[PDB]
Amino acid sequence: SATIALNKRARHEYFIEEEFEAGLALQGWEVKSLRAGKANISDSYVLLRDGEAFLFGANITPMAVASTHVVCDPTRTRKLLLNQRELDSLYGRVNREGYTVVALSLYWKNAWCKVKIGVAKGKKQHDKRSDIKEREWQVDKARIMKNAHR
Amino acid sequence: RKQVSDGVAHIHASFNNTIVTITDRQGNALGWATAGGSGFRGSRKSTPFAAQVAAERCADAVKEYGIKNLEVMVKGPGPGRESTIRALNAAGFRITNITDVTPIPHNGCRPPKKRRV
Amino acid sequence: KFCRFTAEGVQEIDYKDIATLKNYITESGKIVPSRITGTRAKYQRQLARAIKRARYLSLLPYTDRHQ
Amino acid sequence: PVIKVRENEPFDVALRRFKRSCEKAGVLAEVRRREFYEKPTTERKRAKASAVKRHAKKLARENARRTRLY
Amino acid sequence: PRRRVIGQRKILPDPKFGSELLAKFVNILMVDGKKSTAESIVYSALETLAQRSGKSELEAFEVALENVRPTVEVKSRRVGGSTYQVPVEVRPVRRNALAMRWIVEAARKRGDKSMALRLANELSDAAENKGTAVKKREDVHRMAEANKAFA
RNA sequence: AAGGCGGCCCCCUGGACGAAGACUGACGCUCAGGUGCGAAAGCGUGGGGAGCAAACAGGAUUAGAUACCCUGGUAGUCCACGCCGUAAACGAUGUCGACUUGGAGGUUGUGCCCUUGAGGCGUGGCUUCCGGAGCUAACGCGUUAAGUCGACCGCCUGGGGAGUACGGCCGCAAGGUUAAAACUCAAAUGAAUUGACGGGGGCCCGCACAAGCGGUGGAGCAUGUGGUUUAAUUCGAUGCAA
Ligand SMILES: [Mg+2]
Ligand SMILES: [Mg+2]
Ligand SMILES: [Mg+2]
Ligand SMILES: [Mg+2]
Ligand SMILES: [Mg+2]
Ligand SMILES: [Mg+2]
Ligand SMILES: [Mg+2]
Repeated sequence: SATIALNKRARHEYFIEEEFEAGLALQGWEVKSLRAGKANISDSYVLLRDGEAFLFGANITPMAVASTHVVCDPTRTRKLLLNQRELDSLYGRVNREGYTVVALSLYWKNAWCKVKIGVAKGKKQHDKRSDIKEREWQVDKARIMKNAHR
Repeated sequence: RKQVSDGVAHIHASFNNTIVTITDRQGNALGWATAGGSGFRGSRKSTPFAAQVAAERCADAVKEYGIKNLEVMVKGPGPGRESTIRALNAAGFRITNITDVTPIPHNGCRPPKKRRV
Repeated sequence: KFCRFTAEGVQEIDYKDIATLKNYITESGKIVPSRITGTRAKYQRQLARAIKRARYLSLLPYTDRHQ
Repeated sequence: PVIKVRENEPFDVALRRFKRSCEKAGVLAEVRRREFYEKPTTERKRAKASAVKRHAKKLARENARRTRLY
Repeated sequence: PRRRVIGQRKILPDPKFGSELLAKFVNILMVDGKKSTAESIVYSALETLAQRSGKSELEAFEVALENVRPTVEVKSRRVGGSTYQVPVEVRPVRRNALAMRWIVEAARKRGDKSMALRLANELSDAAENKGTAVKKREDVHRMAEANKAFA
């Protein structure tokens, strides 16, 4: 419905623990491009400086140059609007060993863009094997049980 | 309607569903019931309990005819091959003949390919 | 058991015999295998042909159900 | 098979007789192999694999009567 | 135990009158090592029931137990996380034990002035197949016999 | 012969094996070049097409699935006449002759003895499993040898390049056949052993489950833990095994 460019690869590439429905803060010519304008949310992650967890990786194509005064930067760091009450998770459980929180998807909420955030961590190519093995094994167990019980 | 003294009950069972139907003596259906309509959906209707439920629903659906002497014809390798028969017996219907006529192709049409699950 | 054909010296088997041939067909119209009959491979291949001849000439039904 | 039940016969024994007749006819066991197409190559492989085991069992039966008391 | 298969242990002969059934009833009714007050309560209740039913105490207890005696245990032998239970017949000893455990559990369930009065009132109902024991037996038997296709 | 052949009947016909014979008389084996046959798939023409089923569409799984799961579905698989001579066309073991311990069978024929029952002793062809000597790097072969020899043909000379390009022939085409060179490396391999691993299997054990009986997450409080604050909230312990 109101869904926009989403990053479903990061869901398989990470272990999503908790999610944040926090909003995004962006300048002109970009929110219009969210409707149509080729926004891409690849390589998305938070870049906490002090309390400024900007989303760094996103390429939103500028569709016009009619205002040829401001310099266009598709790789701009977008600000994020999150409650200070729930921002404690981000200044907390991020820098342990490898914890990250990445942008899973971006959609519309009554003419305002909301980017879904999620706390996760890497898999080192050995957790992926275990996940695939378990996903296949549950299916195989169900199939063999059904075949045996006819 | 017109009551019939004798009846034949066909039980077509399969790996996924079971159907039981009633005829008088020639192949004219009177009442039928299926495990899908017996309040079961998906593979949950493949259990012999679902077959028994379908058989008792079919027996209830043919109360208006009052069949006394029944002959059962089973068809298909389904779990209900005994559950349907015992449900029909327990529903007050007397069984006179039991037969298992199952289509066995004498190396006829080629069956589909092996599924590589 | 033993091959009754060899025991009695029956050289050939004819489809026209039914009373002493019904013993080699099951109630479903299937041929009783050699491992159950106790018959030699020389006479099993002649019993099968005789049973097929009888089935063709409606002397022994192919199965219990036909129509 | 016709399993017409006569009088003075319980439904339990009638159904058991019908089930025994079906078992001896082997109609239920034939669908598990007629439900799909077996290639002649696979069928011959299965036949030899079954023949090999079928006399290997008898070979072991006749070979285990020499030693290994218990 | 996988390999160690033990028998059944022996209990005291209940020297009040002498009955293994009574001893088992006492040692299952007692809790927190209060066998003395448990015996007092059960014996008062049984003595009241004797006059209330007109028969002997032991005979009235035995017939009341038999009238609410169950037959099937619904166990959980499922192959895994999937729900697949199974009803089975009960051996006579476990049958009697389960019946008297249900009796003493209904005694705690129904409240009154004292546990002796609760036991007497519930035995006076199990005598003519009333109370909680027979209801629980029926409620277990209906779901144990409605599932017959599952072996 | 190989490829490969399975209801029944009719017609033509090839090949194979046996008791007792008669007969020509080395007429015998192999065979480059050549000839013929030759799984399926494929191509052309004329037919047919029930089921199955490349390509193709849709549905489902997946981060992605142009695939494995499902519903359809054309060529093709069915017939006649034509083209290729391609397979793990394998027994990865070329054709023919002689010799070499044994056992347990299947199939087929014949001889003899009292055949009262597939009673008993022999004797040829094919085929199956163990197994001695011997052979082999070992797996394994083992009278149907991979044991010892005799006659002949074909093939091999490090792994890639490459069974590739060119060249000649064949074929309507797809391609087949004959068959290199330049350049790189010091490896490429097979039989077996020990560990390890498997979404391989089997067996066994422990309040490990089941069965029971009591508890912890619900509520004061207690020290202990992580985080926060603070001048410090004194050090380490950080899954069972803090
Ligand atoms: Mg073809
Ligand atoms: Mg398909
Ligand atoms: Mg698809
Ligand atoms: Mg070769
Ligand atoms: Mg030659
Ligand atoms: Mg050998
Ligand atoms: Mg070439």
